This record gives sequence, structure tokens and C-alpha cells, in this order.
Amino acid sequence: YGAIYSVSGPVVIAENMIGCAMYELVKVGHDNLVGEVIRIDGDKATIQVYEETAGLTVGDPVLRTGKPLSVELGPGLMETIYDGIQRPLKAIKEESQSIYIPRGIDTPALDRTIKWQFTPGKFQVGDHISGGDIYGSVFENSLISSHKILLPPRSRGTITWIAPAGEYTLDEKILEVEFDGKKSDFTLYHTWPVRVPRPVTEKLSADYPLLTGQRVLDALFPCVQGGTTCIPGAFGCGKTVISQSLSKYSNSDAIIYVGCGERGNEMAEVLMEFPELYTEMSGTKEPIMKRTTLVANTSNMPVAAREASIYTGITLAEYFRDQGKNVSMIADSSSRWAEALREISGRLGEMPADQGFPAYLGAKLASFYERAGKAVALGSPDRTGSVSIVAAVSPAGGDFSDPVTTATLGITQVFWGLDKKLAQRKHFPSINTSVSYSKYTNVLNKFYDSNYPEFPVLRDRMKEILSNAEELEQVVQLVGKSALSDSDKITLDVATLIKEDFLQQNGYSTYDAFCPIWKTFDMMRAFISYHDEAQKAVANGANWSKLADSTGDVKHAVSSSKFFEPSRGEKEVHGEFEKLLSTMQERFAE
Amino acid sequence: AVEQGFNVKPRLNYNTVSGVNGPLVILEKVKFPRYNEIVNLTLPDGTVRQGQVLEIRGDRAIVQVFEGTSGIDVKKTTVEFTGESLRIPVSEDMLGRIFDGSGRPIDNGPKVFAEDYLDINGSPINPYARIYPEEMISTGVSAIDTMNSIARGQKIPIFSASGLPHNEIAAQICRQAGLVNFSIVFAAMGVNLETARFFKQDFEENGSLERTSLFLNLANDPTIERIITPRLALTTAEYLAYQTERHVLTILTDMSSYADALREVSAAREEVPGRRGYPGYMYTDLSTIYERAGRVEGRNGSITQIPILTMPNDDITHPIPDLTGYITEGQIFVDRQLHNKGIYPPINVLPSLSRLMKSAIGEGMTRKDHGDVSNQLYAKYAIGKDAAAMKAVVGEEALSIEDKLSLEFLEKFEKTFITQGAYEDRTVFESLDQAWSLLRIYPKEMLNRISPKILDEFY
Amino acid sequence: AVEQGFNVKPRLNYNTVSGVNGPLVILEKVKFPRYNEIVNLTLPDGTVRQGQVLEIRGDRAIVQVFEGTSGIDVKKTTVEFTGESLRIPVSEDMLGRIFDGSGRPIDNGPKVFAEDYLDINGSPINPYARIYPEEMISTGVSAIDTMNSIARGQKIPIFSASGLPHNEIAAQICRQAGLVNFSIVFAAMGVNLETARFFKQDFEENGSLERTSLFLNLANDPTIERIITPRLALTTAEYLAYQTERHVLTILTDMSSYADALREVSAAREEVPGRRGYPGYMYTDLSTIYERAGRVEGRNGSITQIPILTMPNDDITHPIPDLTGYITEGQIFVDRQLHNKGIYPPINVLPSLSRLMKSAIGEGMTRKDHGDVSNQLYAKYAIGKDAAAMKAVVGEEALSIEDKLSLEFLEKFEKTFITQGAYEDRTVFESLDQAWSLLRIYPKEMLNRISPKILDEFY
Amino acid sequence: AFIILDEVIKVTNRRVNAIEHVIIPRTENTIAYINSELDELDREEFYRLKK
Ligand SMILES: Nc1ncnc2c1ncn2[C@@H]1O[C@H](COP(=O)(O)OP(=O)(O)O)[C@@H](O)[C@H]1O
Ligand SMILES: [Mg+2]
Repeated sequence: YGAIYSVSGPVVIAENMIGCAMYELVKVGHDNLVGEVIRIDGDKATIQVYEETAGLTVGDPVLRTGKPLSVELGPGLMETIYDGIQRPLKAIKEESQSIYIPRGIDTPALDRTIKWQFTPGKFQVGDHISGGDIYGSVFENSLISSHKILLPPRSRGTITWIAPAGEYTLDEKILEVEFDGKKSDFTLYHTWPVRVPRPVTEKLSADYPLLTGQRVLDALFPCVQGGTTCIPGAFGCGKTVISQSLSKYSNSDAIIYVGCGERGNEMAEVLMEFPELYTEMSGTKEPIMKRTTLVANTSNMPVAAREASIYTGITLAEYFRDQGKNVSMIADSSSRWAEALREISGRLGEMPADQGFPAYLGAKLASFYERAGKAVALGSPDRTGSVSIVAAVSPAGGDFSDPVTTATLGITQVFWGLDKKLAQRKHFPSINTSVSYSKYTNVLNKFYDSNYPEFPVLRDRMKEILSNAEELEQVVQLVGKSALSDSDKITLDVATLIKEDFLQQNGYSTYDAFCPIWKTFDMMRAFISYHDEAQKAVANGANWSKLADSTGDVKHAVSSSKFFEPSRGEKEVHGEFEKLLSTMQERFAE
Repeated sequence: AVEQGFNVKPRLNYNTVSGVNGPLVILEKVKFPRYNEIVNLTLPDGTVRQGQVLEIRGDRAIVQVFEGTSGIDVKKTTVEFTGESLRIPVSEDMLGRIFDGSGRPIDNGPKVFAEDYLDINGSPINPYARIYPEEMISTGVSAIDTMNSIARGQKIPIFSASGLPHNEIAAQICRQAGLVNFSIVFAAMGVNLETARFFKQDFEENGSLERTSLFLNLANDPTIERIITPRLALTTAEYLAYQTERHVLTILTDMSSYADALREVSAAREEVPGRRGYPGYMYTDLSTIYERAGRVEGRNGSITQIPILTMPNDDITHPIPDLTGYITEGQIFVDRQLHNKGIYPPINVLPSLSRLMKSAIGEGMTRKDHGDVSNQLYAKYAIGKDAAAMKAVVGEEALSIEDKLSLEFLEKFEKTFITQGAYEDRTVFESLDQAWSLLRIYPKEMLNRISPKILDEFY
Repeated sequence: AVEQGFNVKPRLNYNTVSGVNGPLVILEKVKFPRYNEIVNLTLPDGTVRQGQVLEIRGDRAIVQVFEGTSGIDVKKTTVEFTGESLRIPVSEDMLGRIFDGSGRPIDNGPKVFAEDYLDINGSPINPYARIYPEEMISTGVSAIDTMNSIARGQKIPIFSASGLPHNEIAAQICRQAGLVNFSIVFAAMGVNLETARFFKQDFEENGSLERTSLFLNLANDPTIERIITPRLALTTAEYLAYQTERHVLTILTDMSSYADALREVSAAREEVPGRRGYPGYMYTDLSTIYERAGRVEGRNGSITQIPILTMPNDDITHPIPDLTGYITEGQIFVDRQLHNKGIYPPINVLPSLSRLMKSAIGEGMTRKDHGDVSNQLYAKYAIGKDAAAMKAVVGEEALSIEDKLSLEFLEKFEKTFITQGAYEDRTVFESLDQAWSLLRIYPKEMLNRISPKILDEFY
Repeated sequence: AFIILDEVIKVTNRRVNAIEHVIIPRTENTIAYINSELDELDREEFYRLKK
């Protein structure tokens, strides 16, 4: 039982506290505001309070909880909204019955009143169970039809008693583990520190791709189920829109939408839009909120909660990976996580290193990003999970020289750079093709050879065409496009068509909200075939002006290929592109 | 039944002052100091100045004096600790009242008969209790009503510079900001008497004094009260919009001056500074101010912030406009180049943005062509700017037919579509029709951004 | 030799821990705290964490424990002082093993059976004992081995952007490096885990591990271990080359990551950042790390170095590239344009050069035509780039014969010569034969930089 | 053809002279001014950190 000796804002300094440990949650103030000890200068212990410090006096009691920042992993978190810590916003609103968030409210992270259906696994009484093993399967939602009740890691022993199949709550004990003499009891849920990576048996090389839906991403700069991506760009540029596109339409079996340093209306829009959309991943179409978790931390919440929400989201995604679900966490404003870190460092007084950011920014970002990757969860039965980290970065002023942008760029494998010039012209997704890259093409060659063999060649051809046309456009701006070669004009026209009808899609329009892998491959083949036909016909001797005048119909058909609706299914859409290739081949004869 | 309590709490008068560094007064022997607590500094002259506690040691309590530290001594200055944070007396009678930066009335009227005392800092509105703003405000400005739409519950600042008519544009929006009436809570933070008188005259002529509240912290007023003014105005707006179910249109002006006040306080505290000396927590403070605007579940009211931000050197990369654009839901960009060209409103549509346009400019709410027309106008205006640069650098004859058409489109877009003049009141549908008249210059083949169905229907 | 090691030195266990600020652990009442002394903290939970002391005072040491300070308690935290700085147990058998950032083997094999304990800092090489690099190290990368030669004992860095395959080129060079005995020492710092496993399986499955002492340091691995890793690699290289008489060719990866680690280590000691946030003594630290390489007169071994940087924002004016270019001789550039246009290696020869190339490309070593062929290839590649730019300006037909042939050479050069499979090995002689095959599309008179005797004998 | 070539050559030579004499000093001076301004900002940040 300590006492506040200083407040000076969000960072209280409680005195007469011996035995404290770093990043230990104390209960500051009479309202039991939670905190995290971040400097122990002897008896005193600097504490970053996760709530609004306004009224804390010198002499209020501070007590040490005896546990680092821990989330309540378990069934009950598949449609809820969580604050920077793990506090159900719906439960807070239903309990306090107020439009605001009550200060220091203590609501359990999981609903203890919901009776969860339980069905025991292959493990029986007397068997030797290891941490991470499965001993149950709780039916949570229609989409999450089997929430495996994992035995907590770093907790093993011999099963002494297991509950039979029935409806249990989150507080009723389900398993009794003998362990080394001390018979522990395990309920449905289990806590786990957020800054400690969840154990895995062995991480693997992520192979299957994360189908973002966006043509630019999924074609030129692909991501894999388990990869780390960044989407840096100034305010605007569509970082949040790309994030929500991968949140709505993706191949992931679960998703944690972290919103650190994000507008409250962004979370409101997510909560209003997600229940409308449906996916057929399960047997029948089910709402998105049955497989989406929101760690929503608005920008006005304390910077400590901004720091904590990233780790809470990543550890929830790690839990759902340990269950064997291909998760794709989408962090929003990792630059705002870095800004919260910078503010905390400034309040502490630590010397900033790069552009005001703390020196350990790179270490923190690496520790957060390394939690990703496909991995086999420890314990039996074996099952493979994945945590794709699609984190959005918002560098100050739109310059990619920011310290957070540089650290994230060095750490991650994919980079969907956005350009303010393209964003302002409403050329969304506004991907800066020159700078954007993906290091997962070498891995994805295998999947492409399996599914769409011509995809890597077409992607390389389009990248070469875009680079050549960028060089030609620079030369045109330099020299007034005087007596340009016929092939050069062909490349310029084809690349302009590609930029205006393949790299530009309205993510909110019904037809181009989601471009599947098959549709984008067919469109890529159509564009490449059009370019090749123009090249061959002009090399035969045809003038490019007359050829364009004659093939304007084919060009308009290739343009309308973006208007082709993917809702018709593969059979209808693939046949439609078959006619386009036939029409394109017909113009070659003429 | 409303529960309000009669209670008398004695307040300690601390004569011990041990430092008056800058705008900060440092006490020495405070008994159990309370963070963010209002104190009254009885000067030796006799006048009392409000103060707020920014940091407490074991016995010290650093106090920032809102009315400045000019005239504060140590021997005869007594600090009276009120024991509670600042609570502005809010009432439905505040409409039609003109208050100072510290909430004291200056309209030659009585002190507000308090209906309740609300904390200035407020509380974070529950994200689950928020409503996505979908109702589009049909501001008379064509450059806004089209191509950057404002909704009820949006926080859309006006990024301007020194000399640009940001005051005129915001006053125009306030005059004509109906749906496709709005109560106004106007917060003045260090603006000059010219701007304050313009706004007051603007409201009186349009009849807004029946339903407006002004917090005029003029340039003559102390600079530290620029910190307290926006919180007062926004808690008044929150009270009206939620507890009264009104539709408040909060108009903050000189948020750059507010940030300068923060920098003055941050520099005095010797805290570790951010970019350009601004506090490292300026993002959090600006977010706390901005995020007090939006619609709330159950309540039938809303807050629509339009904070007039003046970029210091017309550079959007400055920390204040950067953080404001990162926090808020868009921005209205006022262009010095357009003002030099003589275009009013000089709203540069390209840097301007409205994140709620996507949901507020759909079918049903407005015409089915709003989004397509906005995207096409944006694309053609960008092409026009590129063509103007090409004409400036390379010879004009080298420009293609598309380049010449796009130059003509830029000329008629800036000189006929953006140019509106005050009191014009272009309806959203009329603005869309004029935008189509602009887009009819191009053949239907060139209009890539327009969907084929809309192109067939409206061209 | 090493016989004084038969001494048992008791280790002081200090329970006294004054403060725990950030990544540091501030002790108190220490007996005699040696600077840079390795420290083994014992957390109350029982976990042991290594540490290195940063600042020393009177009976007070600031220990910068690895893996952060999460869990460090003042009351119960034993601190064990190893009265010696960090040292690695070098051996001739550590060729074929993989070690962590701290020098701990992460192979399935045992801890390395020591032959000596060398201080990781090392001692500067006597300039009077240093020898000008003479012979060539053959690299499978034809572009490097032909146009930017690597001489035994020089420091030639590879400059790359973030997305370019600098790590893949590093693995290729480590797999295919050889003399035209050899023992590569590989150090990767701040490397992503996918790239680390890529290095693991590549070196294990291509037989390159029997000659490589791989030093992998993960991005999530301790930052002080990231500092230590290049020192470890250079100490192992010094051992092998000078006390074993073999050639090493260390390949340090992510000098940008090492610089960021240096940034964090410097700012933890309360030091102002230098120009771009990096410490001012970054030049001295990088000079130590680089100049730890080179040949010596007494010994027949050599230490070549290929520190592979990652230029932030692809800026050469960046401090890490600037200081690396200053200290090292030559530079190899990986080009984003080349990466977009094609496949490995995206190395462009126009900005990439080797300063001691003339020594490596000699008469007795490799072939006598190497210098002439490389100069001719560079000149004709420059002319090909000029012709490619000129074609879109003055039309394809109007280009001269020496420009059309140069364009054809540029195509066959960027598409066949530079373009190399990630697994195919090109000897120096085979690369020169291919270079001649490209150069034979010209008339014998066109090739002007090549000596007439070489032209008569090879063309 | 000679007249057209003379006009084109005159326009091109005027363009080269303009590019060099105007743009290259202009862009070089802009680069120098930007470098000086960011150097001043870095110096101010360094002074604040030293304080
Ligand atoms: N793919 C897209 N399709 C349609 N509109 C987009 C797309 N990407 C961005 N936008 C537009 O950009 C605006 C703001 O983008 P947003 O993602 O909110 O920026 P930020 O990343 O700064 O949050 C939105 O109003 C939206 O209409
Ligand atoms: Mg966002």
C-alpha cells in the first residue's frame, strides 16, 4: 500500500512502494485507476496511469496487483469492443448506462453470465497434458463453431478431473491438473501477459497468400497468411480504407482490428458496417462481426492505453493462431502507437533519439512485428495458425523518412506505400508503385504454380511495363513527346489504361469493392494480351493511331472488365473474360 | 428525480508561494494537493485570478494562472484551493450570451443561472455509444457541398493561412449550414477584435444570437486562457447537444493560437518538446478537443466542429495542421494561390478532404451521381493542374487535345464553379448540375471515373 | 599458451539495485565495477538475464540488461558480476555452427569447445603491419565479380533500399564465394525471422555451412546483442584469418539496423543525438567495425568485408551511407529500377565501383583482359543508358550505329549478363567469357577502351 | 523542310538555354535553401535537447 507522491499528468510517481516490478499493474487512487510501473527509483515508482488522472491527490493509496498487463483470453471475445486495455465497451455502456466511459470502471473482460456449450476433447482423466494442448471445443458463433479451450502455456501436469459435455460459464472450473503436487484448476478462460509472446512449437514459412481483394495489393505486392505489411502515408491516402477492405474481405478465419490512435467515428463506422456484410467461409453466409474483434482505442484515450492496445490485439491474434485459425490482425496508426511512446518518453524525461521519438522505438516495433508468422501451436493435436499483421503507419507530413516509418520498413516484409498526389486525385488505393514492394513473391511462386501458373510471369510483365512507361513519361515531360516511337506510345497507352482501370478501384463501389484472385488474374491476362496484341500488330507494320481507332471497342471492353461483377461466380466471370480474349484475338486478324 | 446536494466545503488559503516562473505559480506547503484543481490567486492588489494545477510534488503544486502572472508577488499573494476541477455553470440560457475566455459573461448580463456544473475536460465518449454521422449538411458552398461533404457530427477544420478569408468561409457555412436550426457555440482563441466583431455582426444580421453562445478570448485577453476557452465552449456544446438534444455547430477559431498557448505553457514547464517546440502531448490535447464532436446513441442531438486552423507559414507539414488533419475527419484547405487569383471561396479542393463524404453522398441522401461527379471533378482538376504545369514548363503547342480541354476545365472550374461569392447559397442539386455542365465539356468516352449507368443517365 | 585460465574467480552477487530506468538497472554499493563488465541478473521469478554495464560511478554501476527490464524488482534481484567483458570461445571447429546475437550457439550441437577466449572489442591492427589487398575473391555474382571486383582484404559495402533483395544477394555471395583455405563468417543484425530461417536453410542445404560461422541476430533479439554481433563476427574473422592463416570475407548485414542499435545504446546514456538522430561517434564505431578487416604482413590470411547497408528513403546523403562510404573503399549499389525491371541481382554498375579493383583484376591473377573488359562494359553500359534515353527524344531511326548497337548491348546486358539466377554460379573466367560474348556485337574498331593486344587476342 | 528544321532547332536551343540558365541555378538554389532550412531546424532541436 503505497501513496502518490507526484502526478504531473498521466505519469504518477507513487512513493513508499518496495518490491515493485517493471510493467506491474498497480491500482492508483481511491477509484482504483489501473497503471503500469515503468521506473522504480528506489522507494518511489513512476506509474503510467491508463485512465484520466484528474483529482488524484498526494496521499491516495496505491496498491500492487501482482501481475503484468494480462488479457482474458477465452471464449466470449468474438464480437465485443475493447478499450486500450481489455474492457468491454458494450458491457460498460450496459452497466454504467452512460454515453461516456466511467473513470476507473472494473468490468470483466469476458462475460461471466453467458453459458457456453462445452464438449471435451480427446484428452481423458489421468492423461498427461502439456501447455497449449486442447481439452475442449466451445461453440461460440456460427463462424467460430469450435473455440478450442487451450490449456494455458507454461502450465502442464496430469489431468485429474475433466468436466463432461454441457453448458458452462466462464467462471466454472472445467479441468483439474495435478501438476507437481499442487492441483491447479483451469476454467474456460485464461490470462496471459501482453508483452510476452505466446509460445509456439516452431514457426513456419508463410506460403498461402492473404487475399486482400485490392487488385494492386493482391497482384503486384502480395501478402501471405502470416506476413507483416505496412501501409505508410499521410492523413488520407486510404490507409484506413485498405485496412477495412482487408477486414471485410479476406481469407483469414479470424481478425483483430486494433484502432490505437484512431478516430471514434472510425470504430463507429466499423461497428455499423461489419454486421451488414457476409462471407461464405463457413457453410452459410454469416455476419463479419461473428469473426471480428475490435480493440478500439479512440485517440482521446490516454497514451498508455494507445500503447497497450497494440499488444492486446496482437496477443488476441496470437491466441487465435494457437487455436489454429489463420488470423490477420490489422493495426491502425502504428505511427500513433509510436506517438504515444514518444509522449510517454517525454513525460518520463528520457532523451529522444530520432525526430523526438524514443531510442527504443525500433526495438518495440520489432518485438511487436515478430509476433507474426505461420506457426504450429505447441501441444497436441497439431494445428497451424497464422497472424498477418497489416499495420497502418501515418508519418508526420507524409515523408517516408520518419523514424517510425524507417523502423517499420526495415522490420516488415511488405510495404504498400501511398502517395498524397495520387490520393488527392482520388486515384485510390493510391499505391505508390515505384516504392512499394513485396518480399513474399519468391515464396508465393509455389502457390501460383499450383493455382494460377501464369500469375508470376504476368505480374513481372506488368511491373516491367509500368517501370518502362514511367521512364518514358519522364522523358516525355523532358522533351515534349516529339516523334515518340510507336512501341513507346503503345507502352504509354497500355500503362495509362492499367493505371486508370486496374490500379484504380473504388473500394466502396459494389462492383469493385472486392476483386477476387481469379478475377484479378483474368484482368491481368486481358491487359497483357491487349498489350502484346498491340505490340505484335504494330511490329507487323500497322500504325498505332489507326490501330487505336480500330480497337477502341476492345479497349473499352478491357476497361469495362473492371466493371464486371465478381458476384456472378467464377464460372460466369471466367467465361466473360474468355470472350474478351476471343474479341482481342479477333482484332489481331483485322 | 434530479439529485443535487447542498454542501459547504471550506477552502485553505495558502499564502506560501515559492515561485512565479513565467505563467506558472509554484506553491510550497500545500496539504494534499489535488491534480487539475482550480485555485484562486488573490493578488496583493485585490483582484483574484483563476488557476489550474499542472503538477504536484509531495508538497509543491505548480499552478498555471489563466489571467497571467503580471503583478504576482510572494509576500501578499494567497492561493485558495477550491478542491475541484473547473466546472463551467451550464444552462439552456447560455444561448444568446457572450462570455469571456474564462467563462465570465461580458455581454453586460448576469452570471448564468446554473442548471448543472460540468467538468471542462469531459469524458471520452464510448465508441460503442457513438453513431456514424450519415446526414449530410448542405452548406451553401459548392466546393464543400460537392467534393467534400460535411455531415452532422463531423470534425472538419478549415486549414487557412494569414490573410485568407477563413473567417468569411466559416461565417458563410454558419449562415447556411442546413440539412440536405443549428445552434452555434463559437470559441474565439486569441483572434483580433476585427474577427470577433465580424463574427458578432455576422450572427446578428443572420439572427443567430437567438441560438448562439460566444466565448471571445480576444488577442488582448491573457494568452493562457486560450487553453481553457475551447474546453469551455465544447463542454457547453456537449451539454446542449446531448442533455438538451440540440444540433450544435461548434466553430473554434485560431486553434493555431491555442497550440501556441500550449507551447507557451509547455516551454515554461521545461517539458521535453516535440517538433517546433510544441509539447509532445499536443497530439493528445488536440485530440481531446477535437473528438468531443459527433452523434451519440439515444440522444437526438449532434456536434459539428469546424475549427478554424490557420497554418503558420501556409505549410500543411507544420505540427499543428498535421496533427489536426490526423485527428479530425477531414479538412477544408484555403489556398493562398487561389486567393491571389481572386477566387472566393479560395477552397483548394485537392488537399481538402471529407472522410464522411463516402457515406453522406450516396444514393437516397443525395442524387445518385454525387460520388461519381466528385471523383471525376477531382481527377480532371488534377489533370488540369498537371497541364498548367506542363504549359508553364514546356511549350503550350506541345499540349495535347486532352491537355487543352483540361486547361479549359480548370479555368471554368476555378472561375465559375469554385467562385461563389457570399450569400450565393448553391443547393447541392444545383451545384451538381453546374458540375455536370462543367463535365459536359469532355466527350462521354473521356469520362473514366463516371460509371456507365450514371454517364448514360445524366450526360 | 592459454594456461593461466586454471583460476577460479569468485563472483560477487549484489542484491542492491538502486533504480530501474528504461532498459537500465542502476545498482549501488558495488565493490569495483569494471566498465563493460558482463552481468548476469537473477530475476525474482528465477529467470536469468545477461547485462552489460554502461555508466560507472563511485560504488554505482548502471547495468543495461538484455531482453529489457520487464520483471526487475528492487527488493529481490540478485546481480552477479563476471569480472570480465564479453568474450567468445573461439575455435577452429566453430566453422559449421550457428550462434545467436550474444554468441550462444543456437544449433542442435553443443557449446563450442574453446581454443581461446578473445575480447570482442579487439585491438587495432598496426598500420605498419597492414598490407595492400592484392588478389581477387571470386563471387558467383557476375556483375560484382566483373565490374566491381572484390580484392582480398578490402571493405566493399553493398548499399540497398529496404525492399531490394540485399539479404538474398548476401546469401548468394555466402554460398558462392571462393578463391579465383576460405571460411566465410556471416553476421545478420536486426534481421526478420523469415530471413533468418532463409539463411539457416540456405546455408544448411547448399553445403555453405561447412565454411560459414553464421551469426544471426533477430529483430526481436536484444538490441545490445545487435551491438555485440558485428564485434563477434569480426573477432571470429580476426581469429580465423590471423591465428589460422585463412581468408574470411565477412558479410555484415543491416548496418542500418546496427546503427539504430547504436542509437538506442547511445541515447540510453543521456547523450544528445547527432545530425540525423544517430550518435556523433557513429563514425568512430563504424570505423572500428570496418577497419577490423584487412591483410597483414606476417600472416597469410585476410579479412575481406562486405557490410550490407539499407539506405533509408534510398538517400546516399544519409549518415550511415555517408560514413560507410568514407571509411570503406568502393561501393556496390542495388537499384530499385533494376529490381522492378527484372530479377537477381538488381545491381547497377553506373554508380557502383570498387576502389582497389585494379589490384584484384591483374595479369597473373584471373585473366589479363579483366580490366579492359570491365572498363569497356561500363563505358558501353553508360552509352546504352544514354541511347535508351535518347531514343524517346530523337526517334529510334535517327540514332547512330554506335547508339543502336549500344542499345542492343544494353538490352542483352541488363537481360543476360547482369541477370543471374539466385542459385547459378559464374566463375570469373566464365563471366569474362560472357562479357566478351556481349562485346562481340560491336565492330573491332568500336571497342576503344580495350587495349589493341587484348582486342586482337580475345575478340 | 529546311524552314521547319530551323524553327525546331531554334525552339530546341532556346529550350536548352532556358533549362540550364534558369532552372538549374533555380533548382540548385532551392536545394541549397532547403538544406539550410532543415539544418536550422536540426540545430534548433539540438539546442532544445541540450537545454
Ligand atoms: N479504395 C478506396 N475506394 C474508395 N474511396 C477511398 C479508397 N481509399 C480511400 N478512399 C477515400 O479516402 C477518404 C479518406 O481515406 P482514409 O482511409 O480515411 O484515410 P486515413 O488512412 O488517413 O484514415 C475516404 O473518404 C474514402 O472515401
Ligand atoms: Mg485512420
